Amino acid sequence: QGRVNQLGGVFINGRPLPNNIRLKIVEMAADGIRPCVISRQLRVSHGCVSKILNRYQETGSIRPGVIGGSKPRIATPEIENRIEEYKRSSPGMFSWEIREKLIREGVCDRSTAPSVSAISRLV
DNA sequence: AACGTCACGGTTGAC
DNA sequence: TTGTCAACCGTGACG
Repeated sequence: QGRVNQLGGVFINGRPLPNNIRLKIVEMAADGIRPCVISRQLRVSHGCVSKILNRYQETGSIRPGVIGGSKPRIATPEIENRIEEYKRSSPGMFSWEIREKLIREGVCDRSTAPSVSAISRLV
């Protein structure tokens, strides 16, 4: 649902500014226009202008960050939780040792056991 | 008067 | 299939 900000600029709460506006903020910055002017001219909150400008400097892109989705779980299951729970053995507790404890405890099978390398990555 | 930073109420999508 | 949840969003306000 489209809404209006204090400066009279249209925006959708939760969603990124449309590309046409993002593109314009950057064009203006390249023209030597001060950020505060871009704010009043385009009617975008200055906090937003600042963000988009700082991001263009870091990433070199107009496009917004990646929204939504689940981080890839290569080392999937509650197993990950069990590996963190092994915070009592922690120091000295080798990567391969963890794999063995995961098997005799019941949480993991011999066929479905994570490689010690993967556990190193997770730990 | 300019602008860096962040809580807030919000939406999204990979698994 | 439907739902969970951590990633991001822009505004508005503070310093």
